[PDB]
Amino acid sequence: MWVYRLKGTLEALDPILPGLFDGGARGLWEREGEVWAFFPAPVDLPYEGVWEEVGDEDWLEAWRRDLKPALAPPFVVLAPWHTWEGAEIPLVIEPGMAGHHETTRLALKALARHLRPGDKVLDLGTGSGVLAIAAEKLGGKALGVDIDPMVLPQAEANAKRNGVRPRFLEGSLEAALPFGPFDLLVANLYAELHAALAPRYREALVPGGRALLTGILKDRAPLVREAMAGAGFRPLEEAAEGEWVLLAYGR
Ligand SMILES: Nc1ncnc2c1ncn2[C@@H]1O[C@H](CSCC[C@H](N)C(=O)O)[C@@H](O)[C@H]1O
Repeated sequence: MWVYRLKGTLEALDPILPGLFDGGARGLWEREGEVWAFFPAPVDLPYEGVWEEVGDEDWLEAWRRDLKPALAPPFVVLAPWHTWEGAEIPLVIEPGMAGHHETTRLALKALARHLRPGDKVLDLGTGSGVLAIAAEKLGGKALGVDIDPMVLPQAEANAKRNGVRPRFLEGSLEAALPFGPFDLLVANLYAELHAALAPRYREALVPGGRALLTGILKDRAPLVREAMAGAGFRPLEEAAEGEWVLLAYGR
């Protein structure tokens, strides 16, 4: 698809608009002093505007513009360019490819409840590092691990913008134990993997430590309940949003 970028406002260009539709324009977007006309392909136009084919970049970039703050009491997730006039705790997460998922939200909310200032936290499957950052904002000391190294520079970049500095490390539970035990572990994964890690979870946490598990589809919540009960944990709390569930356990 091609874009015909013109300078001016819609109100301003309103005259020559009719001619763009004739020329077969199927879309028009006023974007910061410029009017963008969309065509399947370039045509001949006396408007002396510039042509350019639309790419993924442009989409994401456009997606980036429609992005709105996300509430997750006591936090608000924001784009480095967002402005918030509230009393909620700000989290700035560059929309990069590595915080609007229902599970992240349940995680944040649960973290605020189970995290105490001075707690050592393990963000298992840190991704953007958002939860990691959140824990520091609550006064905790955190470690973020992920088997995917691709995400680690972004996470650290994110921490930076949030004026906080968690420890980030490529790996999984095992990569983490040397920095434990921890007071709390927060894991946004999936029901079956939790079920398999249940036993290693209790070894990562000091007695009384907390385990916050999310990324759980409602229809698979039973697997975690059983895995955790058997791993010796005790249920503490349950939260859901859509088809997603978060389960809180105490060791
Ligand atoms: N076994 C494993 N150990 C560590 N990270 C894992 C893992 N399996 C998947 N992941 C990582 O899990 C992350 C899940 S999504 C990241 C979500 C973020 N912590 C939040 O709360 O929203 C991904 O970044 C993925 O790379």
